[PDB]
Amino acid sequence: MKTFRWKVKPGMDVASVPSVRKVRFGDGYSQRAPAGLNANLKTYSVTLSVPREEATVLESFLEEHGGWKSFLWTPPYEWRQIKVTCAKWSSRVSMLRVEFSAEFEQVVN
Amino acid sequence: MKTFRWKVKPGMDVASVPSVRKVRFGDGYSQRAPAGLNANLKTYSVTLSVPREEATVLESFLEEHGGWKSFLWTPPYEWRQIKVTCAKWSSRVSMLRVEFSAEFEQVVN
Amino acid sequence: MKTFRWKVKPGMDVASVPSVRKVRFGDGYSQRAPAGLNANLKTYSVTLSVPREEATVLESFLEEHGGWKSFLWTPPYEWRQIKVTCAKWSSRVSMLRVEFSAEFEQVVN
Amino acid sequence: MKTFRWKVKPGMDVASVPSVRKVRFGDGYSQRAPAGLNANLKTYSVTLSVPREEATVLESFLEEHGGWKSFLWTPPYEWRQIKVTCAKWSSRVSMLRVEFSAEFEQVVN
Amino acid sequence: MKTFRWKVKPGMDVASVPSVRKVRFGDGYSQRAPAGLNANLKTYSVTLSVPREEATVLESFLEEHGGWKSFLWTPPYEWRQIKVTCAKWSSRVSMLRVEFSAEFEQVVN
Amino acid sequence: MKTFRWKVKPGMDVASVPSVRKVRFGDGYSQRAPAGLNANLKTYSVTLSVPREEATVLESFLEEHGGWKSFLWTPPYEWRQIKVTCAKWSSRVSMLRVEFSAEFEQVVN
Amino acid sequence: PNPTMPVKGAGTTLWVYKGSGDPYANPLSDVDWSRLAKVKDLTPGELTAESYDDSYLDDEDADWTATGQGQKSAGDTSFTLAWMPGEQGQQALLAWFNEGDTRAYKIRFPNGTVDVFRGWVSSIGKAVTAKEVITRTVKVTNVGRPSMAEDRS
Amino acid sequence: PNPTMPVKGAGTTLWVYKGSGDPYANPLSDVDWSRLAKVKDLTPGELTAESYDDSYLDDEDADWTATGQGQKSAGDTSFTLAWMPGEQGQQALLAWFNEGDTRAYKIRFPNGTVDVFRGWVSSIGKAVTAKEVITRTVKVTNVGRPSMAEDRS
Amino acid sequence: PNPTMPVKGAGTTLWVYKGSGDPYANPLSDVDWSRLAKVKDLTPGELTAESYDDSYLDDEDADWTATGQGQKSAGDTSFTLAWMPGEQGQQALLAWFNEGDTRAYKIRFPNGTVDVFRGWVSSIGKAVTAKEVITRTVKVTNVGRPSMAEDRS
Amino acid sequence: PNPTMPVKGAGTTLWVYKGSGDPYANPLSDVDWSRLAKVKDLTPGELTAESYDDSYLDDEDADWTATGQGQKSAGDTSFTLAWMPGEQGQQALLAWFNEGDTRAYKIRFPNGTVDVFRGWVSSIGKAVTAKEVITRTVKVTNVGRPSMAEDRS
Amino acid sequence: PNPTMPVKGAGTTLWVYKGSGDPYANPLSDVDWSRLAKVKDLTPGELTAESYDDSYLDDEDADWTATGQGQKSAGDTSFTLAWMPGEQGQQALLAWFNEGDTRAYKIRFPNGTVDVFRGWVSSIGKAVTAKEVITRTVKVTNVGRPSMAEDRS
Amino acid sequence: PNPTMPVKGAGTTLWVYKGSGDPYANPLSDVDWSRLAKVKDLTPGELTAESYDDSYLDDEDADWTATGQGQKSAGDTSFTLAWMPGEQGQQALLAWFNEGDTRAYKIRFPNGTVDVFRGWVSSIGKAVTAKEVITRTVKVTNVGRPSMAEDRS
Repeated sequence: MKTFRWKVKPGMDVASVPSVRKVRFGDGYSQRAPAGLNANLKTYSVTLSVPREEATVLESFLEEHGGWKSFLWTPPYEWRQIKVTCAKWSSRVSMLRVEFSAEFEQVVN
Repeated sequence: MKTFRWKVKPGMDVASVPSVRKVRFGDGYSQRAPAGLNANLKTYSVTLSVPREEATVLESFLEEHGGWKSFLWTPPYEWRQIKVTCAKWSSRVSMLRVEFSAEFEQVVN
Repeated sequence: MKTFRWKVKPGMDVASVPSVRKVRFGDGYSQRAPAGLNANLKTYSVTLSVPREEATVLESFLEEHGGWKSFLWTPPYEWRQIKVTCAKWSSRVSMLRVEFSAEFEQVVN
Repeated sequence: MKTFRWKVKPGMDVASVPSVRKVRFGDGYSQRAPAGLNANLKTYSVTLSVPREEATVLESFLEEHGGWKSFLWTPPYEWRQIKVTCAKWSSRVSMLRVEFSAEFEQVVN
Repeated sequence: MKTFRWKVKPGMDVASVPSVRKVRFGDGYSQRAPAGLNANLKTYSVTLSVPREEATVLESFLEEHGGWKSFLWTPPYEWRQIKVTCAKWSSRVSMLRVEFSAEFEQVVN
Repeated sequence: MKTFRWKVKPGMDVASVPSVRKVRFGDGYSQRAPAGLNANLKTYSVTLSVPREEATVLESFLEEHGGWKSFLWTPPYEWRQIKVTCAKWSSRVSMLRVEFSAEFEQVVN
Repeated sequence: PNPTMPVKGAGTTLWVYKGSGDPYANPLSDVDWSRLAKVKDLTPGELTAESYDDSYLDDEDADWTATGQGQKSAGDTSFTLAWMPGEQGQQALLAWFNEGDTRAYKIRFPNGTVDVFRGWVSSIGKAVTAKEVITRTVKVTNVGRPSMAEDRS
Repeated sequence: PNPTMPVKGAGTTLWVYKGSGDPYANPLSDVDWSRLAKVKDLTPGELTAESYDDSYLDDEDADWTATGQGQKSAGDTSFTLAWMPGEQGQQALLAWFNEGDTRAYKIRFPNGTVDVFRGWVSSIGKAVTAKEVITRTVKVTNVGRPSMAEDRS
Repeated sequence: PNPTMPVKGAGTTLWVYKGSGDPYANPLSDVDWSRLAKVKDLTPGELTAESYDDSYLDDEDADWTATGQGQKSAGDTSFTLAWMPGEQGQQALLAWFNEGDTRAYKIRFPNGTVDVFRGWVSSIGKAVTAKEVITRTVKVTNVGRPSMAEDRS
Repeated sequence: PNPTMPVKGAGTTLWVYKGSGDPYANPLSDVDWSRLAKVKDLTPGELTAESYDDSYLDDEDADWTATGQGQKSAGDTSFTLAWMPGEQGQQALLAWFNEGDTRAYKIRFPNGTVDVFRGWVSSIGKAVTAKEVITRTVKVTNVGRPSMAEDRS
Repeated sequence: PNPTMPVKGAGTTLWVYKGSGDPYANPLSDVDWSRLAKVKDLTPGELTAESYDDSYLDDEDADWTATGQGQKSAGDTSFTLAWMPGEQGQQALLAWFNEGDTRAYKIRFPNGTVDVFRGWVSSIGKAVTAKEVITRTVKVTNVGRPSMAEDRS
Repeated sequence: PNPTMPVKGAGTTLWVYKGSGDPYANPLSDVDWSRLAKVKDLTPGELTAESYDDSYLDDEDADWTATGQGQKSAGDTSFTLAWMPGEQGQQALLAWFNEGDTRAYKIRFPNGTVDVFRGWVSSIGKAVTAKEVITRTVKVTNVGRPSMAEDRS
């Protein structure tokens, strides 16, 4: 699989929400347990800016993968290679540079 | 097929949402695959600024096609001719200029 | 039918949305066709300010027509007389002037 | 019937939504006609500013009527006496002044 | 019953909405009547700030009553003792002072 | 059980919503009574600022517990040790610092 | 005293109304008017007015913008006078300030003309210097409609 | 009186129109024009214009910005003339201020050219000094299209 | 010592209350008042007020705006005195700043009258110059209601 | 006339293009160029550029901020010249202002170099003084790409 | 060296701590303190404090506003000194700036009193002039609580 | 040439790098460095830094605020040099401006040390005076990490 090479602007938002099974009893007592065997998966939300000439390369890269294939990428947050999929993305075309906004979800596959 | 010869203003927004089939129950094993061939069709959000006299020509061009007929247009983002349709547009008339907002959707046919 | 005489302050918003019948096939192919025989009808949104003494005349004029009778008016956007009807309106009473805000739908009747 | 003698502040908002019967399926032929005799009844959104000592009198006047009883009031908009009812009002207490906000609805009975 | 001692900062919002039984007839005629025997009850919204050391006292006082017991308090609006109950409250802890937000409903019980 | 040693920043928000049983039809006589013993459990909205290097340790501490396991923490609001659970947290990565946002919910077990 | 010829500013005096009635009628009589003495500087307020916009789409000449007069207003009046706490006038000034009220104050000119305003006191200050007289500075915010000297001519 | 040669500002006079007809047609006649007397200062308004953005994506040279002229507008005209409430001109000026109205006023130059504007009165002030003449400061906001001296040549 | 006649500023002294009781009652006695020495400058605060809008629709005269006085407030009091850390007054001043506290301070004038305020300390600064004395600049923010010189007369 | 040596500003002239063609090609010839005469002061525009941010997370040296050049732009050109309404140049200037258009204007220097810009007129003003020549002040907003003298060397 | 009497500013020195321990304890000893030499000007920071509003509804005297002292803060310290890059002190200064850290700096006065702060370096500048010494301008932002000279007396 | 003693500013020269390699390594050699000639003024950029907030609730001393150094940045470098379009240096300057690029420029001092920066050109202006030499004003915005004089000692 191909590797994501381009760099990310400051302001990355990392949102991680685990899934748990909760039962709330009468007087504040409760039961808590993890839902699944595997650990939770984060959802990195990134934004990046590239020149006009290099916008086509990145758009084609995200296009060939569709919303179903996963590519390797090393987030600056922890510096360990992971598998991410970009389901949707948008771009704002300025005069000199193009600004992309996308959400790289993490998948174990 | 008529062509769109007017010039768009900075800030054109390209939103792409690839069509994908995904099945995933809870946090379990997930499978993804594309829905079809022309999965990714982009919708371009454009803005046009034209004088008072030239507003009638643009309005007539957009009204004559309606929401059904498709015209040829070459976006400034990638410079490849595509067929688009404009289903809605709004004008904001000022003292000396008129500002147009519209959404162009790429179509295969 | 009586004619609308008062002038409109800059900032008029002309919103036009055609009606179409769309069928979306498998691989991005589709069918498009107009829904009705007649052309679409615009919805001019206007704002106008008049002195305190003249506010009563405009309010009475809009009141007598209710929301069911239509009056002639030549919008500055295209400069051709049309038939419009005002279903609802509002006003903000300052010290010296009253500012009306209303949405003139267009009807062929 | 008691009368309202206090003075309103700049920025009164008079909202008029006439009651009409319209039938229109899709984009076809449309027919409109009034619903009754007193189709148009306005609601006045007023704002009153009174000192700390005189807030009790206004509050008592609005409270004793409740939402049911109707009092006479001469709007500054058109200078014709009408019968209105105050169904809700909110007070924002300050250090030296009290600010009232209420909606008076014209009624026939 | 215990009495509320701490003072309220300017900006207190007093909202009063009466309860009425309305029926709307054909031509704008109607029937209006009060719903219940008792007069309506206001709902004061207060904001107060106290030092860090005194925050525990106020929090313990509000926690003791839960959301089911009522305490006497004399609002600055009218200066007559009433019975109020606090169903929910919040506090924002700064470096030096804690600012509370709560809504004291009025109950005749 | 593990303990939380990091220091929160100004603006921590403590929300208290006591659990109560109330019955009231319309505006009639109302009865209220507590729901249980541990009726009032607070949720603390904290914000944490840590450098780039120390973000990994805090992230690992929040992750290894998941939404189920509970740890000891001494809030700066009342200075009494309690048991909380962090169900969701979000990070905003900057050039030199990382900002954490999380909600700690008090638990009895 | 010729109103139709330029005059120097020397001789201007300040008066405060202390009676009951209409100050605007016969303001040329000093009865029921007190006086503030030893005024160093006097800056009468400037009458101003705000502007609305009067440009429409239906007009032809859209190249040049247009506007129109809105709601007028009278500015603030400021004067500096010597600090004499034992005098009646300055005690009246402080009673005016503490008891927030709108009272008429008259300005008299070397020519036979007067200017009458109405306003409350918005500021009171002091300036202490080792080699100069202690000064009391006052600013009054006018309210309503003034009575300019041009009305009675 | 040579328009094609520089002149000195001394001798400029200010006029106010008080008739019925077209102010711009034959403004070289003093009939039906009043005169304000003894002007100390005069600052005519500066014609200006706002800029609309003319940058598109389809063009080739994106390195430099582009723009274009929009709605022009005439500025504010202010002058300071001596205080003479007994004169007809200043009474007319106060009546002009009190009645919200737009009237044309002419500025005459030592060379045989005149300048005509159209505007309402936006401010009136006064200045009192111990050793100087009391002055009346007036500010006028122009409305519409002016008629400069270059039009008639 | 004539309150009814102008006086020069030389001789003004600054005092700080260090007792228990009512500062405003009999402030003409120096008992329980410390004295801050060698004050180079002194700028008393200016009493001000804010304006609420008194404009309605029901009135007839809508041409001119209306307003009225609101909450009054006392200003900031600034002085600069020579730097002497060994003196009791400046140690009391630093203790006043470090401990958030509102204390009354008296201003005495050459004529037989005093000015009394109440406020906390908002700023302390220093100025070092090669050929001039080191000075301590202090700014005090008043709180509550002042007691001017006009009250006791 | 040595371009490689410092020169004094005396002798600078201003020209306006009144022909059809490309002004940037052979701007050293005065054919089809008009002249604005008797210029008192000249302030050529300053060429500027805005900055985007070029800092990323992946880079190592995060201590110091980084940036890069963005879209360039040319500033406004202002000059003040004597008021002669009878001359052809100033009438052409007024026609330039009224008919909003972008026309090329050339600046010539004592050394054999020229500077060519393009812009519309953004301001026209006037200053009247009793003892000085009436002055016409003009400001032109440049649009597009300038042609500096360093290009042709 | 009498603390209880005014002194001139000449002789002030600046020191930087380069040891391990508590600078606030015994700051009168120069051991483990470096020195920055040839200081041209020195502007010590001004200690400030913000305000919280303390006005309530339940109180009676609502005419006059009230407030109270909030969280104190120490200002910035700036000094200009001669540029000697070969000296140890200025190299330590640049190392202080590059490695962002809070270090204690002492100020000594002609009388036997010292002033100790803690802060990081917020600015470093330079000024070059043909006929004057090249100067290095520094600004330090204090953090925490200072140790004023009045504490030890 | 004594780095440990103050020096006068006269003799400072400005250089621009026009080679391939590391500008910061051996910047004491003039090979591959062009020279800008006849600099009238020079204002080196001031190194600054931003402050993050370091205040927590768990700490004890809440009376005084705390903070700390953040991400540093180099300032803007401005100079004015005589206008000599025929010289190679100014042609290089215009090519530097038109082509968006970041290149290193060296500042040399009378003492044996240099200052090396890195930045793009942010502004270029001109000044024309009747009796003075035409000057070219340049503003350079620094990017990255500078290499001060204190590093190499």
